[PDB]
Parts: sequence; structure tokens; C-alpha cells
Amino acid sequence: MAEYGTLLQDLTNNITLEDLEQLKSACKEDEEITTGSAWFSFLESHNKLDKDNLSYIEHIFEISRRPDLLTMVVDYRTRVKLAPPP
Amino acid sequence: PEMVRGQVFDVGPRYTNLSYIGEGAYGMVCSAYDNVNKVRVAIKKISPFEHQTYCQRTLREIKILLRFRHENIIGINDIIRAPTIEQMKDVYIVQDLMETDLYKLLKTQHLSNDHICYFLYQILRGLKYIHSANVLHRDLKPSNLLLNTTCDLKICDFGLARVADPDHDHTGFLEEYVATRWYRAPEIMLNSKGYTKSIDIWSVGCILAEMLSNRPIFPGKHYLDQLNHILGILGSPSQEDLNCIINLKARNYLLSLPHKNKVPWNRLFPNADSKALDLLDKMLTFNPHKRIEVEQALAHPYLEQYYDPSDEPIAEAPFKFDMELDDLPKEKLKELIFEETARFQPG
Ligand SMILES: Nc1ncnc2c1ncn2[C@@H]1O[C@H](COP(=O)(O)OP(=O)(O)O)[C@@H](O)[C@H]1O
Repeated sequence: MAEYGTLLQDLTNNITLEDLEQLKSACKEDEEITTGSAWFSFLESHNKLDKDNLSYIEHIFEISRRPDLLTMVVDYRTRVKLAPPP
Repeated sequence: PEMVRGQVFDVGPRYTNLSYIGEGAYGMVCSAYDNVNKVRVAIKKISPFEHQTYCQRTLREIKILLRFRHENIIGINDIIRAPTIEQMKDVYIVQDLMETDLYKLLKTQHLSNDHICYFLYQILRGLKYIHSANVLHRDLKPSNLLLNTTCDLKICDFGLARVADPDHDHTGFLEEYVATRWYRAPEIMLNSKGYTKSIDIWSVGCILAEMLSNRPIFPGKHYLDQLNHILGILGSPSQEDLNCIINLKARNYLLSLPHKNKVPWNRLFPNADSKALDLLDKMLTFNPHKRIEVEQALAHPYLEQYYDPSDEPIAEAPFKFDMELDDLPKEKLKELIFEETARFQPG
């Protein structure tokens, strides 16, 4: 419950304002005005993120080409009759 | 409305006696008797035009396939759709009925060196054409290579194809429709832009290795696992290999991984032809700039007996016209689909 928050912070410390833009583009079809940790709490309040619901961020980190981010999610989910040619 | 397996398959009075072939990437696939040409054909049903990227997938598949004329690319023989745009809720593509695909074939046979050689040639022969049209297939895999027992090979499914532009920013449209990344180029997987024709060569390389041993070369289950599989065989990337990576956060990730040694190709393919592996080594080069190009591959000593530049035709209608710039209103794409398919109506 509280260890999910520990690695929500870990992710937020590694998302610069510019990376944030590359991440929301990856959430294409799914409002602009968000900044950093506001992204996580948007996903959470649209049922795309839980302590147990990691599917979406795992996907977005791949599309955004962020193994560094995804590696933290993985790590703290593992803890928690043919004829001859011529 | 003649219908197969609980689904509506309205292929008109021309195409009759339907038989379920299998479930495809666009939907149901059937064989049908073409009453005009007196032969059995293959029919793909492509349905809901309610999702934008699916309409995209359809336009690409049509537009590209419809302006290609090559021995080693499947062609569209007919398209069935409703006369009015409002009534057009699905589209039927009609192609040559092919006996099998290379996935089904490697699933059953173990191929002789001679068979592999000819198949590889045809893949590359068809590819030389695709590339000269300025087109990237992006989905080259065994299941996308159709055969019949005469050994004629036809490259199929151009729904993920894009006009070759290194300046194109990756959107995830690729992974939206293909989750398996066994045949994905390493630079596709960690860059976000700069994809060149050499992504298709990589795939063919993967297809070659899979023809030699029937097992896929890089069968990674997930994203990070696929990277690990590549470096597991190719060895940890060199000083300038790393310089191919624009994404610094990806470059650092690869550097953080433990060192892996190169596995020599002859140790992985004990009784494969020596000429076959030297070619493979060039097709599966991490560095996309060092990696062999199509025209050069055809000229490789392994394909010595099939190589004939005069019988290797290039595209006449290349995609210089149309940078293509899709990713726009879905209602507009549906119109373009209606437009492209119009040359098969009663008129
Ligand atoms: N031209 C054809 N003739 C006969 N069968 C075909 C033909 N094209 C495709 N099929 C079969 O239809 C099914 C799926 O079509 P498709 O979606 O193009 O394959 P994929 O899912 O790899 O893109 C498969 O069983 C495939 O082998």
C-alpha cells in the first residue's frame, strides 16, 4: 500500500518536464494541463493505475522508450510436399 | 447474406461456396469460388471503421498493395464494399489463394539449404522492390510470407507499412497491432525516431536464422527481455554501436546491463552453410548503418545462383508522392478508403 507510493516518487523524480510531454503523447487517444505527479493521479482517478494495476504505465514506458522507468516498475512488482527450386 | 461461422460475409453473387480459412489481423479470412475466373480465391473481411488507427491500418494495406505490381508481393484482385459511403461499414479484400505461409511451414518441415536459399532470394527480391518504392514494411515475419508448394513466395500485409522517413516520430501504432517483437530491429525498440530501410533487413535476418534452425533467434517474452535476448547472442554493444542510440536514457540502460560475449554464428548453427551465416552476420548487425542493404544482399555469394539484376524490378510508382501524413480525422480516412476502393465498383 505504502511501498507503491515509494516507487511512485521514484518515477516522479525521474520525469523531467520534457519527459512528461513525451509520456502524455504516448497516452494519445486517452486535456493537456498536467505536470509530473499530476499525471499519475490522473491515471489513478481514471482507473489506469493502482497498487495492483500496472499494465498501463508498463505499456507507456515502452512506447515512450523508457526502460529506466519500466525497470523500476518491474523491480517493485517482483518484490510486491515441396517441389524443388530452379 | 451468405455467412460463415456466425459472421456476415456478404461477398456478392460473384464469390460463392465460402470456407473458413482462419482468423487474421483484420478479421475473418475465407476461401471462395470466384465465378468469373473459375478458381478459388482468398477473401479478407475488414470491419469496424469506428477506430482511427484501424482505418489507418486499412488505408495503408489497400493504398500500398493496390499500387504494387510484383511477383513476390500478394496483390489485390478485387475489393467489395457498399455503393454509398454511409452504407460502407466493412470492406472485403480479395487476393490470390495461397496454400500456406512460412510460419506454418517451419512449424512442420525442416528445410533443406536449397529451399532456404530460394525463399531468402524471393524475400529479398520482393523487398528490393518494396524499398525502391520508398516504403518500409515494418512487419516482416514468417506468417507474413505466403507460399504454395511450387515454392512461389509472396510478401503480404502492408497495414503497418510507412513511407521511409527517418524524421518520423514513433507513435506506438506499431505496438498497438503487433505485440511480439522477435523480428523487431534493436533501434526500433530503443530510439523513437530515425527508422530506416535497414529495419526490414534486420527482420529478414531474423527470418533467415529461423529457417536454419526452425526456432526463432530472439524469442523475448517482454520488452526488456527482448533486448536481453539480442545482446545475449550479438554480445554487448561496441563503442560506436552505442552511438546509434539517440535516446540517452536507453543508451544508459544498455550500459548498465552486465557484459555479454558474442556467440559465434557457427556455434549457434552447427551445420548451416558457411555462405548463409556470413550473410546472416551482416543482416543481424546491431548498428543500422553498418547493416547490409537489400540490393547488396541479393548480390551476396550465398544467392549466387539466383542473382539476376535484370529480373529484379524496381518500383515505377514510388512513394515520393505522398509523404502520406496519416494520423488525422478518422472520418477522412474512411473517405480515402471509399476512394481507393472505387475502381472495383460496377462503374
Ligand atoms: N492469400 C491467402 N490465401 C490463403 N490464406 C491466407 C491468405 N492470406 C492470409 N491467409 C490466412 O488468413 C489468416 C490471417 O490472415 P492475416 O491477418 O493476413 O495473417 P496475419 O495475422 O499474420 O497478418 C491466416 O490463417 C493466414 O494464413
